[PDB]
Amino acid sequence: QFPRQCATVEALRSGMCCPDLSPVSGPGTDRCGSSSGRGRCEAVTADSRPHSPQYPHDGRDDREVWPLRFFNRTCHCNGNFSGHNCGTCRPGWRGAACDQRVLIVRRNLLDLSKEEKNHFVRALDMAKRTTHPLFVIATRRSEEILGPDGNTPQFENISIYNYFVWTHYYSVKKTFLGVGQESFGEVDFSHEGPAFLTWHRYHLLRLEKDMQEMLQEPSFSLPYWNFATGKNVCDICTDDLMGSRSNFDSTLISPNSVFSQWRVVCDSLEDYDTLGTLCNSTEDGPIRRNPAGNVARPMVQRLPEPQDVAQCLEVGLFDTPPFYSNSTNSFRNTVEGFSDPTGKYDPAVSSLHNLAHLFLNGTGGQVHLSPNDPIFVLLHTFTDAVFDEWLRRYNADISTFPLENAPIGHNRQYNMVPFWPPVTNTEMFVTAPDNLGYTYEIQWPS
Ligand SMILES: *[C@@H]1O[C@H](CO)[C@@H](O[C@@H]2O[C@H](CO)[C@@H](O[C@H]3O[C@H](CO[C@H]4O[C@H](CO)[C@@H](O)[C@H](O)[C@@H]4O)[C@@H](O)[C@H](O[C@H]4O[C@H](CO)[C@@H](O)[C@H](O)[C@@H]4O)[C@@H]3O)[C@H](O)[C@H]2NC(C)=O)[C@H](O)[C@H]1NC(C)=O
Ligand SMILES: *[C@@H]1O[C@H](CO[C@@H]2O[C@@H](C)[C@@H](O)[C@@H](O)[C@@H]2O)[C@@H](O[C@@H]2O[C@H](CO)[C@@H](O)[C@H](O)[C@H]2NC(C)=O)[C@H](O)[C@H]1NC(C)=O
Ligand SMILES: *[C@@H]1O[C@H](CO)[C@@H](O[C@@H]2O[C@H](CO)[C@@H](O)[C@H](O)[C@H]2NC(C)=O)[C@H](O)[C@H]1NC(C)=O
Ligand SMILES: *[C@@H]1O[C@H](CO)[C@@H](O[C@@H]2O[C@H](CO)[C@@H](O)[C@H](O)[C@H]2NC(C)=O)[C@H](O)[C@H]1NC(C)=O
Ligand SMILES: *[C@@H]1O[C@H](CO)[C@@H](O)[C@H](O)[C@H]1NC(C)=O
Ligand SMILES: O=c1cc(CO)occ1O
Ligand SMILES: [Zn+2]
Repeated sequence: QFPRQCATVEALRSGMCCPDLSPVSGPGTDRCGSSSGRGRCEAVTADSRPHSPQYPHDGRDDREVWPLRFFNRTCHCNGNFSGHNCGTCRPGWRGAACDQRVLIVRRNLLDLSKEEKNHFVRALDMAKRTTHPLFVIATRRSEEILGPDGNTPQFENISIYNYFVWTHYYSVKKTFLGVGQESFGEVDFSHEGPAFLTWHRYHLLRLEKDMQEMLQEPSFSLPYWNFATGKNVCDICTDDLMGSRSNFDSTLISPNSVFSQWRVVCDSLEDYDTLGTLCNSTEDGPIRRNPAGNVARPMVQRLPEPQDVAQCLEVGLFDTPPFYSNSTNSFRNTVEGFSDPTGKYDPAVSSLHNLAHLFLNGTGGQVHLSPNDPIFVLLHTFTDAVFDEWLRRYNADISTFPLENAPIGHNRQYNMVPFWPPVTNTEMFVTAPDNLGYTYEIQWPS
């Protein structure tokens, strides 16, 4: 979403988000660290290429041509500075000059020490309770964003973790068209298309970046969850990590885990999609989780088996036409889990990433809420581990990532919605260690 600095009446009608870094000649003096050699407020490049015929409503919703319905110039940082005001570094660099390289390691959560496990859990929990220093979320569309008075912007403060949740909600939210008009849903800016892996890779990056600063711990790393063991049960649903089932309500988490205290954001879509609002920062319900508890749907009562991961890494084309959730022989679609581990599609298969989400039979299984269950974070580091391995074996062959006629949101150089500063899918399409400053301690089947 947007820097608080740009969440103003001033900045919203400038069409400009170029906040100051260190201004010692007053406001306006250091927009993008430009006094130093660091960045320069210039106009945003958006992808303009056409999307799939699937999306009818070009011109009705703020996510299109991101971020151009909000901002027309952003900071473009020079070299390896990064950030909204070019104040930090691009992934894989630190130091005052962004000249010292770094490489953190994401390990399996069950290999972590006793204290490491506790500190991760306590870190997630602190991220849930701590107000994001930088981003605030819009609670209304841009049409209503400056308030009734046309002068009180309708943005709320949001916690670090809940921001993570919000950005996911806002990329899947239905397009609202008008009251009484039933909103449009064949629309997904982060799933069922090639951007699924890059959207969720940046998603993790930003949360990791955020938790790193929160903790004052530059080398904190998001551990992963190996869910491709095929077990009957959730081997990370224990009070020492993520919480086991509550003995008083088998659909809630143990009162002996902090996550039993967590309360969700964005669990009122019938409000959002009938009045044209957005998920705001107010929490309500607790997390629901019921691993393997889906009596009605036996094909989602067991996690994927180790060779499934082995096979979906045999699919050598990243994606295939129509670049949608019914793509065949498409690596993205089969890891995302609409194809079976071989590559073949069937309206009935739910494997890998998808089945992991469905297996929890609860909050983590529901698209608009699923980051509320922090298992999400580990589910996806692992999915990002499969992705990062695929790019190692196929030397990052981006040729099959389409540049046009993907579902909207999914063209190769679309800015991933609603990440800020704008970042195109292709900048996440790289081998993470040499480029994004992280790697996975992991060993693959065969
Ligand atoms: C992966 O998923 C895709 C979508 O989920 C699948 O694509 C879908 O295929 C079907 C049929 O092949 C398409 O359905 C309609 O297609 C035509 C064209 O409609 C378009 O033009 C119309 C006028 O020009 C407009 O009114 C629409 O806005 C639309 O853009 C329709 O005429 C068909 O109507 C026929 O079918 C109904 C019943 O289905 C009959 O009762 C009617 O009388 C009529 O004869 C279909 O409604 C669908 O459009 C298409 N997907 C998209 C995104 O448009 C895709 O096939 C799948 N991949 C596979 C299966 O491999
Ligand atoms: C660059 O942006 C400015 C700001 O316009 C705002 O940008 C978006 C957030 C969008 O929601 C607009 O409605 C905002 O007002 C553009 O300048 C305005 O252009 C409109 C016509 O489109 C005009 O009525 C206003 O008077 C203009 N106001 C100012 C201060 O210039 C500008 O045209 C954009 N340049 C582009 C898109 O190339
Ligand atoms: C934040 O979001 C919640 C959920 O939509 C809003 O609360 C609901 O408001 C509608 C009408 O405003 C009521 O009918 C519901 O009963 C409310 N539900 C809950 C759980 O609160 C709330 O209005 C939003 N906040 C702001 C400032 O708009
Ligand atoms: C979790 O699984 C249960 C079933 O185990 C789901 O509840 C069932 O939903 C189906 C389809 O909506 C109904 O036909 C059944 O009658 C329901 N059965 C029971 C026992 O509730 C529930 O919707 C699932 N929830 C999630 C988030 O996956
Ligand atoms: C958010 O909280 C800050 C304190 O960090 C407060 O100063 C500010 O008024 C709030 N801003 C918004 C946009 O809600
Ligand atoms: O991506 C997701 C997929 C499913 C089920 O397919 O639930 C929640 C999600 O976030
Ligand atoms: Zn998702």
